[PDB]
Amino acid sequence: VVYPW
Amino acid sequence: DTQYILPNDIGVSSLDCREAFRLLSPTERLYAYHLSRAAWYGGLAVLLQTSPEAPYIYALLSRLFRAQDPDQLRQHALAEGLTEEEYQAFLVYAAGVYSNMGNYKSFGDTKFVPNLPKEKLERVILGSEAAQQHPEEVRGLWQTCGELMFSLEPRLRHLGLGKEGITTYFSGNCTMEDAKLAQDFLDSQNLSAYNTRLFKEVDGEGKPYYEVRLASVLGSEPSLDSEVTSKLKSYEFRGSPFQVTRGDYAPILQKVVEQLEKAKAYAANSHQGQMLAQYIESFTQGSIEAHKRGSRFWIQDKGPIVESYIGFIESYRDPFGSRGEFEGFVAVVNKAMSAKFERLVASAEQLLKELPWPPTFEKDKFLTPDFTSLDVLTFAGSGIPAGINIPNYDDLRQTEGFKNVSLGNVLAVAYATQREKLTFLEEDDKDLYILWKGPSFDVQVGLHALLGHGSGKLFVQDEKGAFNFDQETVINPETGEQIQSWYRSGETWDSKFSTIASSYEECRAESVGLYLCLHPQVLEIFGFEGADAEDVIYVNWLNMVRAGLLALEFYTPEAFNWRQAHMQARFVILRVLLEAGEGLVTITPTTGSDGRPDARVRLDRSKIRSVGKPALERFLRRLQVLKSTGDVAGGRALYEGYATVTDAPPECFLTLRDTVLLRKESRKLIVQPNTRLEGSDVQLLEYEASAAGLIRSFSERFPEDGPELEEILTQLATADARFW
Repeated sequence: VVYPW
Repeated sequence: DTQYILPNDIGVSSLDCREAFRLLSPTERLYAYHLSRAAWYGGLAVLLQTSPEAPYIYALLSRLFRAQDPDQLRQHALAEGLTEEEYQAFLVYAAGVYSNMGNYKSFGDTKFVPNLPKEKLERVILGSEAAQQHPEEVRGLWQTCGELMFSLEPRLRHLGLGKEGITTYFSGNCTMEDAKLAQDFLDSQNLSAYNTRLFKEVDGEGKPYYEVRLASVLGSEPSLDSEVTSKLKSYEFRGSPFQVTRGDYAPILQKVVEQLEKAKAYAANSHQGQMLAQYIESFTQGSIEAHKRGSRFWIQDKGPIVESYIGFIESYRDPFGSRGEFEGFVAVVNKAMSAKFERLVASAEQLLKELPWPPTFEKDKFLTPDFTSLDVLTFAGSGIPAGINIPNYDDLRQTEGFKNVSLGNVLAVAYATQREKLTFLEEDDKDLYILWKGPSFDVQVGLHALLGHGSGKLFVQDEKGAFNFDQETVINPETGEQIQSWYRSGETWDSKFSTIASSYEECRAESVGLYLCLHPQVLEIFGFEGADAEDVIYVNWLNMVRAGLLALEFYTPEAFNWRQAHMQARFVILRVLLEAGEGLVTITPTTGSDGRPDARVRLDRSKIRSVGKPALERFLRRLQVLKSTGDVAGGRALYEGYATVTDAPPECFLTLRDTVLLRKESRKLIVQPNTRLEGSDVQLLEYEASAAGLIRSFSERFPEDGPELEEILTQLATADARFW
């Protein structure tokens, strides 16, 4: 799972 | 109109790795070098995973820039009658396609086309130096793609199932029902969908026949042996003929495993080599279990100097939500910046007890996740994230562990967005936003990954009636009764919640982020206190409410469809805060100093703790409960309630959307370096931050096999061409 900028 | 092109002036930044490279021992460098190569190779698969024409476009472009660089090709283009500005649009498109590994945007899942006339571009192409050395292939590529390169027909405008949109995870004739029937087949067979695709063929009667194809080097041919091999055969499921096969991306995965095995030689320990071993098995046999096994070792390997990962990981871009997009990355740990994050892990066990659910809904163990700050050498795929929580297999997550990464050089790359580019904020918020945004970012990233994704337990039942919780004595705080819902064997977070799964989970994670940033220990660990901490808290919230308005550009009203999962989540959190009322947040439409429609978001800081906190706590509780018990009817009703975009007052979100669209700003493109072997010594190559430099960075990406890779993508593409 990702946290985008 | 501006939605379907990239503007000539679009930002470009260069990721900075030099000092992180300098830290590496001669061996670590060769390990990283062979790992980057594997990553970059597999990254090309993302193309077949984007659009039907994407492979062709990449081959067309790479052939152009092999023969002529952007400055040499310019000379030709301008002799052909293009204006410098038209040529620039071409570069930007080329850069965008390279950047996305396709012609649809990674953030927003929308098609983009060249911003210059078609007949013009054709001139730049057919008359190019590349067209002279190989007229056959160049004219054959432009014939198979260029039409689709420019086509904006409404059904081509966004990714998706059915006739609404474009997807390569499925044959063109597939719909939502097909995907659901497939999902059910894969579950009963205990087979993961991460690495598969669904192709559907129909007879003259019109009877559907399904091929579930797994990714692997080995065809369905006479294999070695495996948990996969026993599954290659025909089945019948609920009246539908099913065939399970493999060989997808075979010649690409072959290059990958070649490089992983080279990397194995330079491995720093036994955990690294054991995971690579299992990785090779996974990509060779198409075995996802072999990936899980490899991930287990990789979790065991703690505080390496060079961190990495590869595989089919994130399910974001699968319309249905179960299928992963290939990605890989290679990074250098930063010890300094990793200090804070270890303080965070030390106190995490403590902080979990602040979350609004019982210990019965929290994982039984709480192993230590090993949070670290990395400097990305290579990130291959649709795009680069800020932070990551891996792996994505939940059984491992709660029985074994997981890792958290903050990529400090991706953060550093966006401190950007100058004051005039800050939309919908009053002058005074602009000042705070500009000051505290960066620091506010480090915090949200940490809490998000560690406490957001790393919290919560799922209630499971295996082949027997055995539960991983205590059935009789566990009380659901909402129902005041026993637990009536849980996951069975074969069931996953993604299979059950499907379409909303990736976003719903992201909403939960960012909510704990907002919730726990209020705690003073969390903030002091990042080094803030007093009249600093309260400013970063504020901006974190101001940032969230603002992003929930900007989120509107990613909604498609006609289809009632969200195109980006992080943006949908942020809109939901915005709505939960609005619904709380009491003056916490207001959206006031206004007029811009430029005369056009504008708006202002206002956040009242004195009410964050008195109003906001209670609202989020209530929300979080409902989220976890429905996730743990895996209650889909409830889970969907809750989430699609808040995710509904309407014109209801005072907000009028549909109308607002138009102002958002008008004021939108296009996301910057990032350039990555190349590692070259001189022989024993390896070196790092850097590029200008512009469309041209990003093109060159790809031009020099594959010096050995570039022409072969192209033809490989080309043939992989025409083989399956009958499906779209």
